[PDB]
Amino acid sequence: SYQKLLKYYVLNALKHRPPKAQKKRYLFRSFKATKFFQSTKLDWVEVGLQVCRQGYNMLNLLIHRKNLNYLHLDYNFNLKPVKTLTTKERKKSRFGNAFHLCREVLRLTKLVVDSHVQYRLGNVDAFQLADGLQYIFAHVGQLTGMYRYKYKLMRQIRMCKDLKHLI
Amino acid sequence: MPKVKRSRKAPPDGWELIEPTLDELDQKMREAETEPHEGKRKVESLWPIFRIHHQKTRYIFDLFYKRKAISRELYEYCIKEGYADKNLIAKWKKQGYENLCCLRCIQTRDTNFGTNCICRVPKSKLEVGRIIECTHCGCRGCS
Amino acid sequence: MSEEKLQEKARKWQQLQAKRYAEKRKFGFVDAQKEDMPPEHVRKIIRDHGDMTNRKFRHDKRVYLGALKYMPHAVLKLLENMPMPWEQ
Amino acid sequence: PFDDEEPPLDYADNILDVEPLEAIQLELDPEEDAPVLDWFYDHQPLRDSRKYVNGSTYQRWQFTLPMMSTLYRLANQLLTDLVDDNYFYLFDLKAFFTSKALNMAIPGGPK
Amino acid sequence: NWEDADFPILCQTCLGENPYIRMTKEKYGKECKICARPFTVFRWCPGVRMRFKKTEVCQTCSKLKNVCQTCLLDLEYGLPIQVRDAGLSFKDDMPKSDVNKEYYTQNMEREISNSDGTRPVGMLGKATSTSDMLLKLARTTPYYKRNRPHICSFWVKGECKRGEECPYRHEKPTDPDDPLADQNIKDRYYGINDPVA
Amino acid sequence: SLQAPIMLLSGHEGEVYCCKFHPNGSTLASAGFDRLILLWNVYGDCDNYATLKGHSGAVMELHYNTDGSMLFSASTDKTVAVWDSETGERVKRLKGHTSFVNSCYPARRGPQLVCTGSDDGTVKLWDIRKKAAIQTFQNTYQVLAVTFNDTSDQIISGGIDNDIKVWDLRQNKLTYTMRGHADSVTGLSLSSEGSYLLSNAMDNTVRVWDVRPFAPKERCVKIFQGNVHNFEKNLLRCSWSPDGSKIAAGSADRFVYVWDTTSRRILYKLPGHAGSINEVAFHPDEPIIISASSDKRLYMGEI
Amino acid sequence: VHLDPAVKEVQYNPTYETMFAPEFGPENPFRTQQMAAPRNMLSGYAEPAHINDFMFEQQRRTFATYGYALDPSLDNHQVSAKYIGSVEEAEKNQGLTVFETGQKKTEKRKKFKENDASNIDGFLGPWAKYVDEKDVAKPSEEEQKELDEITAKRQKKG
Amino acid sequence: RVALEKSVSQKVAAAMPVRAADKLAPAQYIRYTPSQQGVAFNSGAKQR
Ligand SMILES: [Zn+2]
Ligand SMILES: [Zn+2]
Ligand SMILES: [Zn+2]
Ligand SMILES: [Zn+2]
Ligand SMILES: [Zn+2]
Ligand SMILES: [Zn+2]
Repeated sequence: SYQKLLKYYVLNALKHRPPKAQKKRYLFRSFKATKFFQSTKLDWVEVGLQVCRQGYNMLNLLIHRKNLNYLHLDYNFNLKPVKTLTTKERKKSRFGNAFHLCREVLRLTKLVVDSHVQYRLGNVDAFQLADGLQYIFAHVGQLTGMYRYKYKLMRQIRMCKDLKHLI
Repeated sequence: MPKVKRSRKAPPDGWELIEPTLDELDQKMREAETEPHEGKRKVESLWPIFRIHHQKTRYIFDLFYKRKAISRELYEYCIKEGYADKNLIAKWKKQGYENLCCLRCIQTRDTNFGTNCICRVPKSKLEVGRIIECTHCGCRGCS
Repeated sequence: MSEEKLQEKARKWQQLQAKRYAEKRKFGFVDAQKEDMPPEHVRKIIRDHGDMTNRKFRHDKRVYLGALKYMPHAVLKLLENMPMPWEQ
Repeated sequence: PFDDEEPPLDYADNILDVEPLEAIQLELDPEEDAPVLDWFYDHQPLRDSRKYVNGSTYQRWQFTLPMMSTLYRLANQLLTDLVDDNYFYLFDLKAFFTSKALNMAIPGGPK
Repeated sequence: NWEDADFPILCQTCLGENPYIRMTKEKYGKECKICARPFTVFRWCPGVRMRFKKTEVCQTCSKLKNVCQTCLLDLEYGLPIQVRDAGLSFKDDMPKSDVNKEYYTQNMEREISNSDGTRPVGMLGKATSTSDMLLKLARTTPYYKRNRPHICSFWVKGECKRGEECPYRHEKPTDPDDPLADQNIKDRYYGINDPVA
Repeated sequence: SLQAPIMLLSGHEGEVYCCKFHPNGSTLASAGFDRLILLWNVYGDCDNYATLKGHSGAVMELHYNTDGSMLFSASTDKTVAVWDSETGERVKRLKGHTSFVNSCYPARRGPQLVCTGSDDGTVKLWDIRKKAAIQTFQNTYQVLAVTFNDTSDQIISGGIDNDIKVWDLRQNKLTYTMRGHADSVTGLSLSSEGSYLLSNAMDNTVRVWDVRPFAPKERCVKIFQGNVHNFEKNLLRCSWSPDGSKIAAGSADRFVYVWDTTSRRILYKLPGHAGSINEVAFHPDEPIIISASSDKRLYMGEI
Repeated sequence: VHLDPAVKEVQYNPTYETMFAPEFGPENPFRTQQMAAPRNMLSGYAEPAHINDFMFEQQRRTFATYGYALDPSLDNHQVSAKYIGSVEEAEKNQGLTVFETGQKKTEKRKKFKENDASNIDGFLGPWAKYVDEKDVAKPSEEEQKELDEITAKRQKKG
Repeated sequence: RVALEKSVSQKVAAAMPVRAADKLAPAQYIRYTPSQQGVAFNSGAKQR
């Protein structure tokens, strides 16, 4: 693990082209210059619950707009068929790597946010919250399945194991 | 049951004489959050939030600039804890802007033609007696 | 003409030049800042817009789908500001 | 943590009124950790103090040597004891670049 | 194609009685009610108690048939299309079935874009020969009663909870036992069985 | 005609309230609503080089000295900044009005003097060396335009009372009143001889008035027409040609009128201006006209 | 008398005699009101104006409040000025705008006020309703029955 | 080259749709002569 982390450091240091000075772009400054955006201040757990609900709503609005009424996205971002599908329904409802990769990013964020929610409900602990987040960021390849829809994430996953052997 | 504080130091001196009403305003806000929309229009259901937010901020503003009943420390505690709005107060201290609804109703980025809402037009300069309800706010004539 | 009409013409030139050359109407006048909103506004908007199955909000059904293409970016900032186990 | 068919909990009633918990936040000595104890577990600790940072953009910090000493002996568990970089003679960045340029590996280094 | 034009084609009883008009321009806002290819939507308020009218059809569907983009009445005489085609000839014959309509639309728009962009493309030579009976029933004064908010459908059920703040009219809707109340958009456009006409 | 057919002078972000030709005529400096004054070399390729900032108002009036070495312009914030043509540095600022300075003129020949007029109803005489007003003439209505005679004895002021007023520097009294406008006077300018003063007004008529030791006593010497004012209520300024043969005055109908000095006949009426025109100026040697307008562009007409 | 009638954008500086002399000959009879007017695209002539924002919106709100305004035409019938609108109220109220202190000041409407923010469920700062005009507007005694009739006639169709 | 670079820029604007998302306030005026003059139609004027 130490040898692999050294290799990662050397590959970071070697292919370092200089920052290539661009024109600054400021996406969130152009959003709040429009009339469609407001700004407030909120607890992090509340915004995380909001982001999980919004991503859930986006994904099953994409499901319900494609008339795929025989699929179900549960609240932990598993996509399951409600019934047994025909050949035509199975050829119709096959999603690509974009939908599934975004679904698994939302699964990882809901794991993190639900860890904070069960902290803020008084259900778990503070130390068990820290250990739960450490397990989440050490075991994404075992808790999500992001690797199936983009395989290059193994570069990340092995690295987390190296850090788990480092610490 | 009350608002969870985020200071964790004890509140300042004159806290105990403004708390029944702050908690009563805070209980009033939790009513408006949970009202189901049925015969309330899409913009109309958010109007009580801006009214009660106006009321809480006006209450601390009256106790510090009019009645002089509160120190700087208790005043700035209520701003930090979210009982009063810092930006709404800073507009009420301006010259013409003294019964303002919202910060939406003077924001010129929020309108099509880059202007305030008709909320902010003096009722004598409408000269007709038309009835106004601002869509942002529900207001009938600040200015 | 008469003194009253000249006084009226002077008054309706003074008010005109006052409101037409105000300091908030100069060339590079950047107008005021958008300020913070009460935190209950977004809360009741998310509460009323539920699972988007209500008929009343059907016109927003299109807008939410477009916001899907920014849900990675909204993820990043969400996890960029995770609150630090010494924080409540 | 939550089951698959459980709808997500609303913040305004399940979480908004609950007192959160005790955080982790190690107990500091009031005499030995004196120039640090008042502010050490705040979010952006010395933010509204003009003597130690600028403003609320929170960009440039200016501490005193007791503060740097106290922050230094609070962080000994994550730091090293290497005073000079002569430790990294064949084990540093340019050495590993020379190793990658050739076919050589280092016995404790990358391949 | 798209349309993307500046300053719509309007008459004077739709553009309001104020010489000072604010309108917004939306680049590809809606689709045409006839052509179904999207165009630039212009939207203004006519007066004070009016309705916020907007343009309904393309620049092209008003170039082909010499009408206003929101009321679909003539620019010069101000009468329905079936009346003006009755007081003239009818040699346009725009197709109503789908693929023929879009094909004819593409080709006539190519003929428009292969010209100056100022004249009625086929209606000009037959617009020289004019001054029929249609000049003797053309409306002289503006009919500002079109620019008028709809009947409040909560007030018809006696449940208008806005009351005096409701901008919609609290007055009688027209009896549906009337030929004058069917009025399709496309029937008014193509000059087929318009009861006003 | 000298190297000028028409060109186009741009750079301005707001209406160009005033522009004057270099006393030499080789170079030019303009300013307006943009709170910027622009100098573009007239000859060669007509390109600006030096910009003079330092104004928290509308550089309403812009002027030049006989030499033209020192240029002084009047802003809308009640402060006048004096800038030399060379090196462009705010060199002598004089602040004495309580309201907007509408216009300023610099006395030629005699020891340096400057006159200003404002919405406070006063007219003030400034000596550039004193940092203080020398004389103050309270009118009662807003003053829009002011000019000195060539003898530096008299101040000529146009206001909103429709009556041009003449002030005596020694007596400090209302020496003369001129009747003949039906509405506010927006712009006054003396002939290079001292002989005649040109006026624009909201009464729809350009009037020449003759100022002399021996005057007819009813000095409506000539009247010209064509120049339109409207709801914009822009200050309108007019200019004399280098030889006094031509009269130019801007209008709100985007037309550069230029009448014949002796026959009062519209010599020119050029177009090419989108927005209302605020000032028209003549090159001191050649037949070149600079037209400045609210469309933020300049033209160099050549006759 | 020297230049083409309309091509556009003359490269030399013209004279008033060489551009604004009228066209000779009689008009052709083969043009209508739309075809004889110098129109730009099918409905008239549109050119970019550069009117001041304040003065524009002043006259606009003056018309929208009262019913009169100044004329924004370039020349029109040649003349320095005139008013366009309900002309009788212009000279009546001396031609004032909305942005100026009015002449008429009478008959102001009456509304509630409880500006203290201390009495919960009694505060209405700027949300105060009028005392005279009232909410939900039920129509009339016969308007209801005739609307029931017209909805019943709608029911006989579908 | 000036004529072709404009169409090049209009084609290239598709490639990155929103990096520094768009900004708009050139709110302008146009003077319009209605060309169907009536005594009462505009209200009382030749233009608008
Ligand atoms: Zn409001
Ligand atoms: Zn408002
Ligand atoms: Zn208001
Ligand atoms: Zn169309
Ligand atoms: Zn129409
Ligand atoms: Zn109603």
